[PDB]
Amino acid sequence: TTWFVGADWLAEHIDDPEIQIIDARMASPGQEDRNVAQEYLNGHIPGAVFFDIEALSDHTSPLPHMLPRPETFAVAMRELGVNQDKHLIVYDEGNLFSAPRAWWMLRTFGVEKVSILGGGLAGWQRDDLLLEEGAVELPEGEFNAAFNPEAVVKVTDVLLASHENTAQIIDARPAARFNAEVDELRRGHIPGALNVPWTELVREGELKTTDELDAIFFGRGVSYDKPIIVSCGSGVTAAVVLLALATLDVPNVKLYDGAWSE
Repeated sequence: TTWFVGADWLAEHIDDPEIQIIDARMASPGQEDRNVAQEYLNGHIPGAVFFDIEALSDHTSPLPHMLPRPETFAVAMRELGVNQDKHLIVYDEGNLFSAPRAWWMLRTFGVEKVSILGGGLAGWQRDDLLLEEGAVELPEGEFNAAFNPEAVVKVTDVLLASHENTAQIIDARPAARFNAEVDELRRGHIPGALNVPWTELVREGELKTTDELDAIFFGRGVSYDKPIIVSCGSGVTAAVVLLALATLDVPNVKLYDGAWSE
């Protein structure tokens, strides 16, 4: 199974009404030197509305990029004019750093069909398709509160897993960050956590090949025999490991949104 779509196809459907494009680009933290929103205005796919993962996080939380309430989301999604019942196509810069997160929230919050644009934006320009400028203003889109609990685990449920190694806990952070201590656990990671740098599943704006993934996981100490939980640390890359496993058809993979009440 593949969750991506090529530019060639997206272009041949740029006008298709059952489709809607979502620009999910965003800066990596430690880069408040960027203005992702602006960039969007300066250039973006035609029809794409800005999905600001940053301004969609629960700000109440001490921890970053926390999932928002199902209603706070439904508001945002409605102003932003996104329609919960169309086939959504998500995309980011081309680094596949945040499209997975966006894709995941949209499904976690009730959108049945959601795909990611292969190669993201950079792949789009490479195919020499033009951009569109300025803010997009569509009407309010149909989108009411919905939520799929089976997508997330609690701090509690992760406590068990980690305790009796009943579920494998994966860390998407990059090696160099897995053992330092610059985020807030053992050496910065959950006890028993297996490190799987998301970057190793990415090949220019999209996931490697089934086999390439199958191998990366195997050589990282991951079996498909017990369940997998992926925790969020690098802020948002976690979703990439999720997507990569979903592509391998692994079932019930859950995202550990971080340690916060409820």
